[PDB]
Amino acid sequence: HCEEHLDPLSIYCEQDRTLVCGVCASLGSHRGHRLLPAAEAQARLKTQLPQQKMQLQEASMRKEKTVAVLEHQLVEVEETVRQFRGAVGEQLGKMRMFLAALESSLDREAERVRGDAGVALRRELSSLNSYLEQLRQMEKVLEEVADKPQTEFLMKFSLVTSRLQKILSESPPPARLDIQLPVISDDFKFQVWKHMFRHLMPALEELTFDPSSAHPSLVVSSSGRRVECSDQKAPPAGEDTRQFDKAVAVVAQQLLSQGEHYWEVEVGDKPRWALGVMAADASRRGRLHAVPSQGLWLLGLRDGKILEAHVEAKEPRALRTPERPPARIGLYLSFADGVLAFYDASNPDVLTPIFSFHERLPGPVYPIFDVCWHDKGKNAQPLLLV
Amino acid sequence: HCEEHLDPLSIYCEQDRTLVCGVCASLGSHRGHRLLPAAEAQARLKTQLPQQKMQLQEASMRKEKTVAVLEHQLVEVEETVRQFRGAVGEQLGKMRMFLAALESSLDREAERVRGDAGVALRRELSSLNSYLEQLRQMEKVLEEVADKPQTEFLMKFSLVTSRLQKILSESPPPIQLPVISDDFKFQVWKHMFRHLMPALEELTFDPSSAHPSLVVSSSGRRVECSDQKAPPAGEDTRQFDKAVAVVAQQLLSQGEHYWEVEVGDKPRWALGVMAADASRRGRLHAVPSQGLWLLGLRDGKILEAHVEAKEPRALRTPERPPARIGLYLSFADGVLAFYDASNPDVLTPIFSFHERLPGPVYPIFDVCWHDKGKNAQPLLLV
Ligand SMILES: [Zn+2]
Ligand SMILES: [Zn+2]
Ligand SMILES: [Zn+2]
Ligand SMILES: [Zn+2]
Ligand SMILES: [Zn+2]
Repeated sequence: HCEEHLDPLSIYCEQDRTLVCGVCASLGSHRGHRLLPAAEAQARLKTQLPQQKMQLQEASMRKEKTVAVLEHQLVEVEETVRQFRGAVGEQLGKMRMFLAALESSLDREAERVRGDAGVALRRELSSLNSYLEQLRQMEKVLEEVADKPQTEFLMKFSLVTSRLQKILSESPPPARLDIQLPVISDDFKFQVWKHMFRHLMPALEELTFDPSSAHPSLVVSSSGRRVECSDQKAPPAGEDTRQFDKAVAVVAQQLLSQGEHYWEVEVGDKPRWALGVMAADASRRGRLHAVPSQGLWLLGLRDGKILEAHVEAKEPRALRTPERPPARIGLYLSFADGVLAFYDASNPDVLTPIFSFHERLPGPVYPIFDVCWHDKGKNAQPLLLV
Repeated sequence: HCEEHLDPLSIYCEQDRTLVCGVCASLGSHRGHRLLPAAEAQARLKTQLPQQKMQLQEASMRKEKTVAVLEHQLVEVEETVRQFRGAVGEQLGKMRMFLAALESSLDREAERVRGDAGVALRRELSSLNSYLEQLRQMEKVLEEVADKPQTEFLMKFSLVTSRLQKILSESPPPIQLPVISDDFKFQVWKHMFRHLMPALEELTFDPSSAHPSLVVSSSGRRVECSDQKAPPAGEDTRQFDKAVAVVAQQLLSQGEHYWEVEVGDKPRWALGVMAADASRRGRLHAVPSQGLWLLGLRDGKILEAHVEAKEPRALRTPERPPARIGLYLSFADGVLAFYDASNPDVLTPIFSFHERLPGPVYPIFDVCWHDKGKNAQPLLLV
């Protein structure tokens, strides 16, 4: 039963793992190998069965886990696609709503203009028709008087002449048309675009000044929305980390952590001030270095006209100063993009860029406002939360 | 017939303008006034009738003409309101069309990404399912072999082991959707500014007016200065002779227009508008008082506006030299604006004239000197 020697298979070669006969084991294929008979070789081979079963179970577990992960990824892909579609739809419907609102406002303005113009034209028509009726009556009276007897003519002619002179001196005023219809020019699209930039911003963040953190020389009135520096020399402050001691400034009660936020601060005619954000974990006392490495993103105006951005450098970076110092500053903060942008909000229709931070913000931060020293009275202008 | 003296009325008082009798004129009401007879007074009073009639006719004519004009305006009020509504609708429908197109494009991109990701993940799932099917078949083969006769066991165990080792050693080796952030609105806005412009005005260079040293190819949309010596030009006032430049065949007169010129890697060039009545030959002074509104780039990086002054006004030079310049011209507001059209997504402002332009003007392009060959880059109308 050797298939080559007609001898029954009775010897198992360990290193070849094949049944052979006695001739093959004595001389030939497996004469110098490690050879055993059935029993012990079979035992040694079945000893390896638990290892194979454990490896197979491990491989099956790994493959099933990978399949489950891929199915979870397919589900998350579907959810992500739906979320992206909905988010794009909402963000574009914002601008669509703005454009529809502008069109509606212009349409109601046109309705009012039509009504007023019609009323005014009807008034002028009534006035001129009454005046022309008076003219017609006077002309017919004159024509009838001109064909009267001598005495009646010479008695009524002067009365008729006086009446005619009176009605000719009582001419109706001109009463200019005044067609108050807003005419559109070619720049209408650009103006709408520049206003749409303002409508793109989020709602005005309702902030209130925190007196428990403000400098002792500052005072907060107008329901916590008007902070101003006092002209009194203040004693040194306490050992509180969250209260300013040398730099006269104040942070808001609200801490921003996530999303986008926008807020406007009115400085008016204040010659020296600063606005921005401060890290919540950074100490607020002592001499402060307005650098992002110390948790301070600030834009300042000094000497009444010099506008500086407090970027990470030895000295603040000078910026292109406008004709007049901006009277209202808008601040936009985006955590998802880590951007703090300062805009000139003096024009209610258009916001113009001042400076923007593009550095990765750790967060969360506090809105901080540095109302500087009153400087013997010429810096008593307050800071107002719009 | 005095009604007070029974004497007929025959004396007219000039300062009282009333007929009286002789008694009234001799003693009483009108004894010291200026008095005339009755018939002469009637003649003198009827002399004044034509003046009164003419004044009445003039006043009536004036008032009736004003009434007719006001009636026409009353009729036309509705037309004026309709015109304003339609103009506003068109100006806003521009942005509405842009937003609809952008939303459709984003939706198609998202659908394509979703389809590709689903196909790839299903392919990987099918591959792993086939691998697990192979594992199951091998496991069942092993379980069936483990209960075989002793000879069959000793002759198939090692083949099964080798196959299992092979299939275990040959295991298979194994987010790209753009999510929108808060700056998505601002990016859409900055892209919308470009679509706010009207259609690209199809202009073609005029060879009959260009300098003889220039050559116009690509169906009249690519003008370039050749490095070959050209013959002198003719004595035509509308053809450039010293300043190597070219104007377009089309003259803009009314409305708003926008056109883009590709300069590419050209170091020195100029673009703008020229008055149709200003002479084009000889040394030219690029000043608005002479019908020339030009923006130039020299030395590869210096950007200058040719405003009315002794020297051109230097402008903030960008990081890189602009590769495409867009020109917008509006007659209703008299504005010529130059924008950097290098980025197809966003246009950045360069300079804009806000002076009232008389018009009409020609789009003029100054492709500067060849400069011994290093200025042979062409100018292409996009
Ligand atoms: Zn044998
Ligand atoms: Zn052997
Ligand atoms: Zn608005
Ligand atoms: Zn009398
Ligand atoms: Zn008298």
